[PDB]
Amino acid sequence: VRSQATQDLSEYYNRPYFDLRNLSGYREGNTVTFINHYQQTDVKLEGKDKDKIKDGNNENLDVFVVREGSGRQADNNSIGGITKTNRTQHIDTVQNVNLLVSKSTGQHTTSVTSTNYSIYKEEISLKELDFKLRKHLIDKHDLYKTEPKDSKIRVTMKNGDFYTFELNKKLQTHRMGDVIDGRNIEKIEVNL
Ligand SMILES: CC(=O)N[C@@H]1[C@@H](O[C@@H]2O[C@@H](C)[C@@H](O)[C@@H](O)[C@@H]2O)[C@H](O[C@@H]2O[C@H](CO)[C@H](O)[C@H](O[C@]3(C(=O)O)C[C@H](O)[C@@H](NC(C)=O)[C@H]([C@H](O)[C@H](O)CO)O3)[C@H]2O)[C@@H](CO)O[C@@H]1O
Ligand SMILES: [K+]
Ligand SMILES: [K+]
Ligand SMILES: [K+]
Repeated sequence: VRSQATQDLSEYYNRPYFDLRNLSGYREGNTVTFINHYQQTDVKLEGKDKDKIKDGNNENLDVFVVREGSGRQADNNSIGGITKTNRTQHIDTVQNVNLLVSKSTGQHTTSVTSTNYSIYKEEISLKELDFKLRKHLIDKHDLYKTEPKDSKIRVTMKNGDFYTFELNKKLQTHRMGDVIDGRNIEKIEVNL
C-alpha cells in the first residue's frame, strides 16, 4: 500500500535543494535575504532561529535551502536552515559518525546496515540533517516505497541528548532553524 500521505512525503523530500556557503544574510522582520551571484534567496525564520539571527546584517553564514513551492511568491520561501559557517573554508570532515540503519524485512528477519557518515559542518541545522538523511534513505533503503509507519531517524549527541525525525511526517517547520554542533554528534540510528 502507498497512501497519499506517503506520496506527499516523497514529493516533499524530492524537492530541489541547494546550499550557500560563507555569505551575509540581512534580516528584515522574520525574513533573511541572501544574495549570491546576483540571485536572491529569502529565508523564513519561525522558531528559535528568530533569537539567533540579528535584525539587519549577519556575516559569514551558511544556508541549506529547500524551496517550499514554485515559484516566486513569498509563501514559497525556504524555511530555517541557517548556520554559522565553519571557522575555515577547508574541505575536510570535522566529524565522522556511525550510521546504523535497521529494517524489518519480514516477520522474523531484520537487515542492518552500518556505515560511516561524514560531517562537514561545525554548526549544522536539523533541516539539513533531516533532508539529507532522508535523501540517503530514499536512495539506498527504499524509504517511501512502502508506508513508513513509526519509522524514525535519531541523532544522538556526546552528552546523551538526541534529536528525532519521525519519517511519517515532514520535519516540523518550527524545528527547521534549530542547530547543533556537528562535532558533538555521537551516532545516527534509523529504524525502518
Ligand atoms: C501537535 C504537534 O504538532 N505537536 C508538536 C510536537 O509533536 C507531537 O508530540 C511529539 C512528542 C510526537 O508524539 C509527535 O508525533 C507529535 O506530533 C513536537 O514534539 C516533538 O516531536 C518530535 C517528533 O516529531 C520529537 O519527539 C521531539 O522530541 C525530542 C526529539 O526526540 O527530537 C526529544 C528530545 O529529548 C529533545 N532533545 C533535547 C531536549 O536535547 C528534542 C529537541 O528538543 C528537538 O528535536 C529540537 O527540535 O526533541 C518532540 O519535542 C513539539 C516540539 O517540536 O512541537 C509541537 O508541540
Ligand atoms: K497521486
Ligand atoms: K566519531
Ligand atoms: K522483523
